[PDB]
Amino acid sequence: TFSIIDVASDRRLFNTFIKEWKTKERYSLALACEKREHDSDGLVLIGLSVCWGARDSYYISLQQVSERLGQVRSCLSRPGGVVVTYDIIQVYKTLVLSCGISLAGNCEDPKVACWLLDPGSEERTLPNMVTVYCPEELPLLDGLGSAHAHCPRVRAATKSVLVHAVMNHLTGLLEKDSMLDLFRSIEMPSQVCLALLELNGVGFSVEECERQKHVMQAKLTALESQAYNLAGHSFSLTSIDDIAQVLFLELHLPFSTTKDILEKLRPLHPLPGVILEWRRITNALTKVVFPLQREKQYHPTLAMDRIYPIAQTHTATGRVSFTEPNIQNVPKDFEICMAFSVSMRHAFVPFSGGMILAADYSQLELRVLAHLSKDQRLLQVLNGGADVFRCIAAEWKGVDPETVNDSLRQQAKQICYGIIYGMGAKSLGEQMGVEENDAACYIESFKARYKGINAFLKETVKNCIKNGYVQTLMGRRRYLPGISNTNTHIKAHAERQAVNTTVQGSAADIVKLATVNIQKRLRKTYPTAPLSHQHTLRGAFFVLQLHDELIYETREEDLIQVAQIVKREMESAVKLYVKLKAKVKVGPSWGNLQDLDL
DNA sequence: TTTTGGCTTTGCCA
Ligand SMILES: Nc1ncnc2c1ncn2[C@H]1CC[C@@H](COP(=O)(O)OP(=O)(O)OP(=O)(O)O)O1
Ligand SMILES: [Mg+2]
Repeated sequence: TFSIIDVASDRRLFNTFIKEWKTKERYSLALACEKREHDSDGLVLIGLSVCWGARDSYYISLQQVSERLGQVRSCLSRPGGVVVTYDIIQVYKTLVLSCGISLAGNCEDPKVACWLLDPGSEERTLPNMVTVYCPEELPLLDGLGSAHAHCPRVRAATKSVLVHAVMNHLTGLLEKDSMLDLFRSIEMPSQVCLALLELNGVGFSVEECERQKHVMQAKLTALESQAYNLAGHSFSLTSIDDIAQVLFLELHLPFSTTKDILEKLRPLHPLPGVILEWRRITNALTKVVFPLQREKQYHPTLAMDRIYPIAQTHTATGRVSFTEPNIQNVPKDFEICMAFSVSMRHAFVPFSGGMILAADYSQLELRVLAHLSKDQRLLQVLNGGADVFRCIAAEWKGVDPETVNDSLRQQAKQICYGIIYGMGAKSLGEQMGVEENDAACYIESFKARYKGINAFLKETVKNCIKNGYVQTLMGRRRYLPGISNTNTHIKAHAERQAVNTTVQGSAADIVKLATVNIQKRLRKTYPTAPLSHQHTLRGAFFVLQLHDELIYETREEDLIQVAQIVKREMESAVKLYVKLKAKVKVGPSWGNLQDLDL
């Protein structure tokens, strides 16, 4: 009983369609687009299709317009008024870039619901959903175009009807899992915030990147000249096999030539040191500067180059990642003798007259573990301002806690997180530099010093065995069917994944809730500012996320007002038995952030 | 096959 009604055919018909559209609590939306590239509301975007149920879809044609566009803008922007769209980020971005309509209100997406049902599953397309969840609409799939031809109006109407049908079985599957309130309050606003982040982009100064690239090229020239001096012949260094032959075959001994093995050989003859330096710098050149120099787009209104990341937001533990040129993977500051500090994060500058504001959670997963495990000792350590990764390193090495190097603190952090996430005695011995027996004794002392952590690990494994899944703080469930396998290795891996999911998913939920709260409070504080840089410079813009940090671009007169809001919201996102401490750093660029005491 | 998450196996960010 599939029917299409062209409401944009009569003035009275359009008026009445608007009248009973504004009164609907839930509706599904789809867009019709032609074959174009980056949009127009009369050339690329053909129109919209709206469905309320019963296989009846209403199609609005934006072709040959101001009156109908205004009515559609009034209906879509704060009409319940829940709008259900497939790929909410794509739909939001397309609407904003084509007709300047921002989806204000409650949004829903069957992709997010399907991910909530099983985070470890594969990202299924809309027809793949119809075959599984709602197979009664299988005949309607004939009409969602093909590989060659597709009618935008018919495809849009069919997509709207299918999406409405799917988010009527998905909303019932999510109610029995108690994830419905979580879906409508945390995940969907997080998707809207990620869409705003993608629209904003992050500034990127080519002038700084050019200087950095010149420095790395000069360093490669110097390193190749030095290495050829040690060998006397001109051999290629990018091929691992080239190092494998001749080099380290008779000169040295352990061919699995990686970073870890040659690090132990670094105190010896400095040939491995040169190779490690060359490999690090070459990897940086290949994977950071070159990919980032081609994906930049010149924003004319801001008169600057920006990078627009693409959020992935379909992960096992709820962590939010990006696509191919991942800005989150940019290496931090390192040193080159040449000394020169290669700050690759210094190339990400804000607009003309702003500062980068990054707020970071202090030991977020440690505090989540303290709250979950009710461990008194670690909880009382994380309420007095003493750095856990510094005191642990001081006790392990014997030095004073205030005289601990940053490199030593990172090692203590790695050791602590590994032992929490089930790192074996052999791995701890190989990493911390002691024998296996001493590493096992250290693990035993760690578990007998924090009585709550061991009990939490055991109880989490037992509950994963009992229920077959692990539930985070907000209620997100990850299914691990390998927790009852007869294979010891797979069972241990499932146990480690259970603990890691239980902690990391809770941390990610806290981060997402903090992001949503910050966006709401910023909108409340600055109601006359653009939502993003593609809408029309008061407030902040949320240009990046580092799975624990929230980087914002804000003006000179708004730095303090935005920092206070961000810190307060990060602290008050959730109430736990531990204190959520977040530190705010403001600077002229991402790589030049200085702590902002406040 | 014995910290894990993301991207690409090994190294960089979480
Ligand atoms: N090796 C590891 N294994 C497991 N989880 C890890 C990890 N390294 C980091 N994480 C997780 C845990 C936390 C999350 C943030 O990563 P940060 O390195 O920034 O740790 P943070 O506690 O914030 O250290 P601080 O900022 O006080 O120096 O990444
Ligand atoms: Mg942190």
